[PDB]
Amino acid sequence: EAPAAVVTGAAKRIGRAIAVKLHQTGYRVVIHYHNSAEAAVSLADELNKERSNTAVVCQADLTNSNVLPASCEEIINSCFRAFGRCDVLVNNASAFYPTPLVGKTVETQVAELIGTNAIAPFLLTMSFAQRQSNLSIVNLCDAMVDQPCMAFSLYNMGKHALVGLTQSAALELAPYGIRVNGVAPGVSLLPVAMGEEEKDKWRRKVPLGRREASAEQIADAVIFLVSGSAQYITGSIIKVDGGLSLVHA
Amino acid sequence: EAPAAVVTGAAKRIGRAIAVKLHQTGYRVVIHYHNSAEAAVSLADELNKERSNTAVVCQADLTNSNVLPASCEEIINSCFRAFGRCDVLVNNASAFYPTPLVQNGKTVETQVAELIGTNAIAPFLLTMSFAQRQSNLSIVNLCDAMVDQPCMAFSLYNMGKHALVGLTQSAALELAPYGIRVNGVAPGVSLLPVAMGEEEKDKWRRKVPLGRREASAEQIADAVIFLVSGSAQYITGSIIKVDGGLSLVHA
Amino acid sequence: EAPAAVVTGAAKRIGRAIAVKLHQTGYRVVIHYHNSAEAAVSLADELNKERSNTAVVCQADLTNSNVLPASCEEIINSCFRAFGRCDVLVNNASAFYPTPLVQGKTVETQVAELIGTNAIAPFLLTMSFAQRQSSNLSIVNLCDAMVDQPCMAFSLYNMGKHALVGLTQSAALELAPYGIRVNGVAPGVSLLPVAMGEEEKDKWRRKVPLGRREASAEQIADAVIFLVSGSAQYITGSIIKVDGGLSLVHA
Amino acid sequence: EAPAAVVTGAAKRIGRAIAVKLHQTGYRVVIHYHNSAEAAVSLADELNKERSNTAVVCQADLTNSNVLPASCEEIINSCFRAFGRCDVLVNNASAFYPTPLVGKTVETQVAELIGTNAIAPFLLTMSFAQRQSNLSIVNLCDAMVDQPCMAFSLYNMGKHALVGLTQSAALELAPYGIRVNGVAPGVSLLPVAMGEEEKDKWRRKVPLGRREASAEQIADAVIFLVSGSAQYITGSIIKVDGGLSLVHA
Ligand SMILES: NC(=O)c1ccc[n+]([C@@H]2O[C@H](COP(=O)([O-])OP(=O)(O)OC[C@H]3O[C@@H](n4cnc5c(N)ncnc54)[C@H](OP(=O)(O)O)[C@@H]3O)[C@@H](O)[C@H]2O)c1
Ligand SMILES: NC(=O)c1ccc[n+]([C@@H]2O[C@H](COP(=O)([O-])OP(=O)(O)OC[C@H]3O[C@@H](n4cnc5c(N)ncnc54)[C@H](OP(=O)(O)O)[C@@H]3O)[C@@H](O)[C@H]2O)c1
Ligand SMILES: NC(=O)c1ccc[n+]([C@@H]2O[C@H](COP(=O)([O-])OP(=O)(O)OC[C@H]3O[C@@H](n4cnc5c(N)ncnc54)[C@H](OP(=O)(O)O)[C@@H]3O)[C@@H](O)[C@H]2O)c1
Ligand SMILES: NC(=O)c1ccc[n+]([C@@H]2O[C@H](COP(=O)([O-])OP(=O)(O)OC[C@H]3O[C@@H](n4cnc5c(N)ncnc54)[C@H](OP(=O)(O)O)[C@@H]3O)[C@@H](O)[C@H]2O)c1
Ligand SMILES: Nc1nc(NC2CCCCC2)c2c(-c3ccccc3)c(-c3ccccc3)[nH]c2n1
Ligand SMILES: Nc1nc(NC2CCCCC2)c2c(-c3ccccc3)c(-c3ccccc3)[nH]c2n1
Ligand SMILES: Nc1nc(NC2CCCCC2)c2c(-c3ccccc3)c(-c3ccccc3)[nH]c2n1
Ligand SMILES: Nc1nc(NC2CCCCC2)c2c(-c3ccccc3)c(-c3ccccc3)[nH]c2n1
Repeated sequence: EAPAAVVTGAAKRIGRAIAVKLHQTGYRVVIHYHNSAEAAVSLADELNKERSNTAVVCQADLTNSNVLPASCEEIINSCFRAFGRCDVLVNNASAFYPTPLVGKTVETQVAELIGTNAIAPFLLTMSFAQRQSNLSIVNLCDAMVDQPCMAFSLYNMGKHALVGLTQSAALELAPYGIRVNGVAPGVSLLPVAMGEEEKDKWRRKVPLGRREASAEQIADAVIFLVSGSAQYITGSIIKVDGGLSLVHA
Repeated sequence: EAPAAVVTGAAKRIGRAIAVKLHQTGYRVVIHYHNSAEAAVSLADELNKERSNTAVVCQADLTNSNVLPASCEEIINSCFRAFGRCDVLVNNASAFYPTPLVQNGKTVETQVAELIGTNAIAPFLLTMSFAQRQSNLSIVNLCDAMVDQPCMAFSLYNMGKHALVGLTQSAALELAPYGIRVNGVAPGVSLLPVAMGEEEKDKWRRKVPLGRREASAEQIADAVIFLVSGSAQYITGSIIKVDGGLSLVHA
Repeated sequence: EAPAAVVTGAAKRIGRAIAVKLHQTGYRVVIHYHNSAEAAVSLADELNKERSNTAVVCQADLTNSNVLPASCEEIINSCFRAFGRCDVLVNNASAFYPTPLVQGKTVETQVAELIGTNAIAPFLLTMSFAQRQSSNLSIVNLCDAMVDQPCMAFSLYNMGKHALVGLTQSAALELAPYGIRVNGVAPGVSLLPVAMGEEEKDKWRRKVPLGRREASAEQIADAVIFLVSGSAQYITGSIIKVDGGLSLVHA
Repeated sequence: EAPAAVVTGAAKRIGRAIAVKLHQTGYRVVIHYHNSAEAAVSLADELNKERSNTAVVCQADLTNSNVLPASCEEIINSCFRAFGRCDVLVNNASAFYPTPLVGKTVETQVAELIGTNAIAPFLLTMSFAQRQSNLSIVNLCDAMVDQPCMAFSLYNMGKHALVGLTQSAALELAPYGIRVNGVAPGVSLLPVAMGEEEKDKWRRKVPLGRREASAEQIADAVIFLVSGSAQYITGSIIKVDGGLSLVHA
């Protein structure tokens, strides 16, 4: 019988490439999404057209709140409801915007940035583990985590927390046979609306090819980590950054 | 006059030693506390008996909530209110307890709010309030030397301390053009609870390469004192381990 | 036409597992060895029975000396001689033994072997690899997951492996414009000597979170195979731990 | 009795500042030098002017070779012979120049860069320990070790090995009460031997003050680490970089 995976933030971009590859490898998938309702439903349709009832959608805000634990438990439950099992979790959804130290309130920025990047991953991990052979979790981290963007303290705090979770949960879930790893993009899939000039400014920095990663290149590292070729790999974060994190100021 | 420091969770243990040492160095201090009211007031008295009008207490819960930013703003306000200035922030207060992934009384939302609020979000908000109000200005965050070899079942605590490393770096970078340095001190195992079982105390002490003992609270304070001093004026975004080699020891 | 790979120290154990997996993936292989002549020739024998004229052995000492650069150049030259090309270099050969700081081999010999095999030879093979150049060119270095929790009295071994991390990063950066990717694989504990004590092996096995066992040679090789493959086209300067969580475990 | 310190490469620049500051703190010093004979002697003269019989010189090449262990043993010996004890070792001497992967022979470059930055520190550490209060060793590391300068492979390899030594020796010498730590400068003391497009270029990247560190600021960290205020600190590397290592490309 086919394994099943939850991908958070799977409607668009990297999340979508990850769900597509997982599906192409034989997985059934829960396409989680927040606002991108048309993209998610149409993705699930494209995949079900390929193989009947191998995709379902699941909408949820992953901002930190009193209701997040229940929401995360329901995302995991949706995988069991659809597919009767949950073998892989990909924590991909992420809020990303600056939060300078000097019209959202700060407590909302905290809830979105720390919720999506760290707290929701933790809660989903808890539910994933509680509801349980090649089980694993892949967390989407950030290659530049130690050379942070200016004014992005909460985002960066969130991504650091996520490293912490990857390690802590690898240690704690190893006895249940659940591996926990990360993939750390550098710059990938620059926004379509971003001017090519500014796109080129990031591209120029990348040693390998002076270009951004494709979403599929990030997905490839995920597929490796969930494969049986990574059976002894846990607590590892693989950078897929074309050398960007190695470049000094 | 004399510079002023805020020390969070300053009523007892390591925070208290840092307050004591900053006060001996010539600082006026805000002793923040949450539950340890007696110990706090008793410390303020002792420090004011030593030099009058040089310590105050400030009570606040540093659990995450929608009012945490106001509470952090009021802490930095209480320093200006009492001393006219705020030169040093020490982010020391911290909740620490297990939060297993596979199953007190506490709800997980409470665990999240306490562990992530005290270790990460309040430091961030206090750092904002500190910078917004603004010499040798700096912030010191109490990190954890064991943050990449975490205690079993301490996920949220570890996520917190990892976040605090990220804040230390992000705020060092962002606040440098305001001449505010941001650094960390990372203890290994330090000041074991007097009430902890002797067998367990020994098990911790035996692990430490340098002297087979825990750090004193004073030893931790010494590194804080260095980082706020004029001998550390080019130092920002650095985290100094004060761990006797503990983090170096393999399984 | 099949790509070609050089594997250092490939007569046995992890190096052999890597050579075999590359060969099955379609590569022609140079099996480098130092003392294990019989094991190397035998491996090349097998692989040639599988596909003729797809393996050769190459003998070299990788101890540091004034001729080491020529020896490394001759290793790379030996791939071009046998196969007309050299696509992949795996730096796997390694001396490993204690070198205590306080007290047959002279310390000069210790430095030469430990720093030579683990770091300088990899640097010189990388130079010759780049100099002697469709393509998916890369280098994989066999690193060590426990590099920051070192074994007692293994200073020179640990310095070597740390230098290898530096090389991995430095070469990733510098050879990126040439299309040459440079990455690492960092085993924890893998392949215990058949005649290590039943107690000593079990002591190592029990430390490992994931399965309480050492990695197989195949498992290390799997990670090498990924990094050389087109599934890793954007990955350079990455070191993948393959350690079953061992590096995360505090003492 | 006054404690004694060996400082390698102490005739000029950061090494000289460390010797001065240690001497100012009450140490007797051995001033090691390789080529800067006039400056070394001038410094010893100046410190002995302050306090008689508190400074001596020792000459040695720290390039790797068959004679380097004996050379390192004699450096430590010069401290015992002059002063009757050796409480502090500062490994500061360092060769630094580009060694492109694609003049000196390569093997000479290896000997120099790996010898000064790693192997001499290791041998000096063995000699120091073998001859044994507040004993410690401070290794001058590099804050930019993970974002290395282009074409500086051997130098970066040497500095990485030095981190390794720092950690390994911290662990192994802890039972003898010998602490082992590091100080990692970012940019410090730009030569007048440097264009000012180039100097300005480096200065402009430093978040804290848009300037290099003074040699004295580097020395301040060494002083702290050797002091009684760092009694529990071992295996720690303190960056003194004005935040340079945190600045992304
Ligand atoms: N792109 C890069 O260069 C880069 C660099 C470093 C790290 N990464 C990491 O890689 C992952 C993929 O990157 P990306 O650029 O593809 O991500 P992205 O497009 O910024 O975000 C992915 C998705 O996250 C979901 N999301 C955002 N806020 C949410 C909320 N409050 N609740 C629930 N879901 C929410 C969104 O869903 P809806 O659209 O459905 O609302 C969004 O489509 C992220 O974890 C990112 O941080 C990416
Ligand atoms: N001790 C160690 O071995 C060790 C090891 C690694 C890291 N560290 C770090 O070093 C710092 C000091 O350690 P420690 O053992 O002295 O700390 P601790 O005794 O565990 O905590 C210090 C204080 O934090 C305050 N605090 C806790 N929860 C709070 C809340 N919700 N709101 C406001 N304040 C709260 C408490 O104040 P009241 O008592 O006033 O309620 C407590 O006295 C901590 O950041 C810790 O994480 C310590
Ligand atoms: N096994 C583990 O648990 C583990 C852990 C961490 C890292 N690693 C790394 O993984 C790699 C493979 O491990 P392993 O256990 O398979 O290694 P190994 O058995 O210790 O060594 C592999 C080969 O290195 C070659 N070698 C040794 N000294 C040499 C010299 N002076 N010149 C040339 N070649 C020399 C030897 O070749 P001959 O037999 O031909 O003389 C030896 O067979 C190493 O780089 C190791 O450091 C392994
Ligand atoms: N300056 C910076 O921005 C910076 C940045 C990162 C790290 N650091 C580190 O901090 C330390 C001090 O930096 P610096 O700029 O003061 O260093 P430096 O001037 O480049 O070198 C210090 C001394 O090293 C000695 N030396 C070089 N090659 C030697 C050899 N083969 N044998 C013996 N001694 C040799 C020289 O002594 P003679 O003059 O007597 O020949 C030289 O004066 C070094 O370890 C350096 O790598 C500095
Ligand atoms: N969730 C999330 N989304 C991101 N970008 C998305 C792009 C689609 C619109 C929502 C924001 C990034 C970017 C990004 C990605 C591209 C360019 C610059 C930064 C980065 C990113 C890139 C370089 C250095 C540090 C962070 N992280 C990220 N995380
Ligand atoms: N806020 C906080 N408090 C701590 N301890 C306090 C002790 C008094 C009651 C509140 C909890 C620790 C400890 C601790 C400190 C001593 C022993 C073991 C772990 C550690 C700690 C020690 C070794 C390895 C990892 C963490 N962190 C910590 N953070
Ligand atoms: N080149 C090389 N060879 C190794 N092992 C070989 C075994 C065959 C005879 C030469 C030495 C190791 C080991 C080893 C591997 C297994 C057990 C303990 C350490 C380790 C190793 C294992 C755990 C923690 C730190 C180092 N590295 C290594 N590097
Ligand atoms: N032994 C030594 N010497 C150095 N500089 C000295 C300068 C006097 C002539 C001998 C070489 C550096 C420099 C240096 C120092 C200043 C500017 C740029 C790099 C650096 C350095 C600076 C930035 C990033 C990485 C390294 N390391 C170093 N190590």
